[PDB]
Amino acid sequence: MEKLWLNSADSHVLEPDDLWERALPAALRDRAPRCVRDNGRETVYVDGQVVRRDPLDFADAMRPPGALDHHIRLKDLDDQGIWGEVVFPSRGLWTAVMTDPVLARECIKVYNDWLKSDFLSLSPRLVGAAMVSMLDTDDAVAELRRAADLGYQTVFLAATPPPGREFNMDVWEPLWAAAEEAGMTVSIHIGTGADTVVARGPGGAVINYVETLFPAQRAVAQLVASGALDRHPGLRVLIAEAGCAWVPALADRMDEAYRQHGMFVRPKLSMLPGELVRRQVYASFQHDETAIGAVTAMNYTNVLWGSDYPHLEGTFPRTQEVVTELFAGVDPEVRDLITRRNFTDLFTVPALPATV
Amino acid sequence: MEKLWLNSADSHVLEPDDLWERALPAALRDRAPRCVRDNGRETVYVDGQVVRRDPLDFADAMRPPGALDHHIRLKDLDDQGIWGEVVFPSRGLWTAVMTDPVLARECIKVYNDWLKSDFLSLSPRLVGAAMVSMLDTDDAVAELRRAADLGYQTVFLAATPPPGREFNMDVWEPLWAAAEEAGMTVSIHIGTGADTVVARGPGGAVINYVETLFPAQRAVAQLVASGALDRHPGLRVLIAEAGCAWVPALADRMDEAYRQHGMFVRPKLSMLPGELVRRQVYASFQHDETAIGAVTAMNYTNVLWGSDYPHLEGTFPRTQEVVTELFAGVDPEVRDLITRRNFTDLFTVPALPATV
Ligand SMILES: C=C1C[C@]23CC[C@H]1C[C@H]2[C@]1(C)CCC[C@@](C)(C(=O)SCCNC(=O)CCNC(=O)[C@H](O)C(C)(C)COP(=O)(O)O)[C@H]1C[C@H]3O
Ligand SMILES: [Mn+2]
Ligand SMILES: [Mn+2]
Ligand SMILES: [Mn+2]
Ligand SMILES: [Mn+2]
Ligand SMILES: [Mn+2]
Repeated sequence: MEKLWLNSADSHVLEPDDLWERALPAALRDRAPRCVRDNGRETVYVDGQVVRRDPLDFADAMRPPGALDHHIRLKDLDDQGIWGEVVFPSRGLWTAVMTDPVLARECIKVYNDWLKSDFLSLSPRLVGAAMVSMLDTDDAVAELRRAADLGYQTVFLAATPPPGREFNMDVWEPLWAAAEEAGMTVSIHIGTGADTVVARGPGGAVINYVETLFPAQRAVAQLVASGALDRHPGLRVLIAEAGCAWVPALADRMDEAYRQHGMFVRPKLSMLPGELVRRQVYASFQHDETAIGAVTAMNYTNVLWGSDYPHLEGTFPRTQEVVTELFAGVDPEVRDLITRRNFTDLFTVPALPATV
Repeated sequence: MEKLWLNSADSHVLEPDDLWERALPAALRDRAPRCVRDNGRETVYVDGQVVRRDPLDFADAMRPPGALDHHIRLKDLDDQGIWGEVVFPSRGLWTAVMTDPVLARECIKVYNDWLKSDFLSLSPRLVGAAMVSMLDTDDAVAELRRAADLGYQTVFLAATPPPGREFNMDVWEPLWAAAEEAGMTVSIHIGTGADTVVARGPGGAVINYVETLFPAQRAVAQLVASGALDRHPGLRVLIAEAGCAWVPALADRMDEAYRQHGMFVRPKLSMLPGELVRRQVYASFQHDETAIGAVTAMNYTNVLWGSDYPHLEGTFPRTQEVVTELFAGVDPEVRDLITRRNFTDLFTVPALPATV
């Protein structure tokens, strides 16, 4: 009771520099994501493409020792008063901008085996997101099925899929089925599948942070409007790291178009966009007070807190100071929904007593 | 079963077919916007370009008489219970996709002259939005000042500005300064400027209605992050026809970036993005319940209601029934703020006679 015990729907693991070096067949090794550290600069390379350049200050700001040592991660969880934590890739996210299905498939296979055998094995508190090919449905289905057998509870998809593979297209249907069948949550994490540095004028850093929402919103719109959620009532989707309050907003906007633009709408839905969102679309946030508002005043109950451990955008190391001010004066049942119960609906971890 | 007086922050006027033909030199008059309704299709010509080619339901997408007859429209106000109403262009919006600064400047003049002479003359319950050039700053300032001497209260800007004229750019500063001086509200209406992203697959109607939000969210982010509003505390902005609940969501999103990515953030603001949003950014809606949650639960008081007469996505003929459903068991001080007082803070109309 001397801490508020949280479940985090969002965090990242830094992969071993040599993950793909050691594990891939030799024909693919050089093409895997690798990095050069020189001057103040870390340049990431993927399959003959510079994909990212950061200064070492910011690169290493996201690299506290818990981001590397999984034994320190757990000590940081305890320290933050965090129990459950979903873990998303860092380096493996660049699989989502690969143009070669074979390279992407094999890199993903390597990541999924490492994450389960060398990280998730340390504690049942850690729930892992398995990657699945953004490029080929048969590769993604095969990997999700293989990941389920291994006991994975959720797959990661990039917010921006490859060209012609928008989330409303038929190509995704076999994956939505497999995911529904397997009981498996689809986690779409923002800032992935495309270049995140879109704006370069005055206000660039705030503009770009905003630009990452558009694919998230687009993704919900494509999954609702296409009927994908409607055909798969068991399929539940987590928009991770997008904030929350835009989700009921978008529920209203798709309802207006469904009702007033009825005559141009294809396909028809068994219920309204708003109902599909409120049933099956979850979303995570770190600091956003609007996230409570969406629950109390907009009937959007699918809100989950996340540390985004250990990015700057996240709460670490001030998790307790942050959640304490957010939920200062807030109904205990809503603090519990947002911080604990929505998590345990999506993900299985050992149950804290809700009594303590 | 009694009605209630509302102000409306969004509606449109259909300009005369011959509007620019009759008023422009030879070098010009053939290149101004031409709508053509024929064979179940709506086609729009601008400066040699087909800028739209949309299907029409010759059955269930039929236009209200009052769009086609400006005296049937004022009857439609009285019937719908609407006192003040902001009026935006229809065909005139096409000046914002124009590439020729001369065609744009001169069409804007023809429009601002006509709308005052022949439409706003009908009733001072009408608040006209004057167009100003999206292409040249000197020409945008000229026409704003001219429109102000003419008594215009607000200038229309397109959501998507021309390439290289993003709203974070220094090219707009003269126009912001002039808008503040003039005491003129800046109204950014959505679904205007060069068509950004058209979706083509399943759910296209619903996806395309969501797509038009992104230019608006982007526009607010550009104006907040760039210091435009911070440097101009008397400049006010209305986002017309985008809904509302995403605005506090975007305040939070921008505060997370401002606080957690302070090192990347240029320029600095005198107060947080969310403060500038809550102080200077207004947003309109027609049907969206979340618009009330934004006021009651997210401390966003800059919500206005609009009819969006005569568009399908508007409330006609059910304005009163819609507004009755929305405000059922809602503090009438909030009904008053959203339906009347925000309107009278932005706009001047004749005093509404008291009832009982
Ligand atoms: C492990 C990673 C994954 C990922 C990409 C590389 C790293 C890390 C994160 C990060 C990126 C982590 C911040 C969250 C998130 C979701 C974003 O995308 S936030 C948007 C990007 N923000 C930034 O790059 C930092 C702010 N800086 C900028 O915006 C620009 O560098 C500039 C300030 C405009 C300078 O340009 P210039 O005008 O001076 O020429 C992720 C995406 C994720 O895929
Ligand atoms: Mn994250
Ligand atoms: Mn992050
Ligand atoms: Mn004909
Ligand atoms: Mn409108
Ligand atoms: Mn409209």
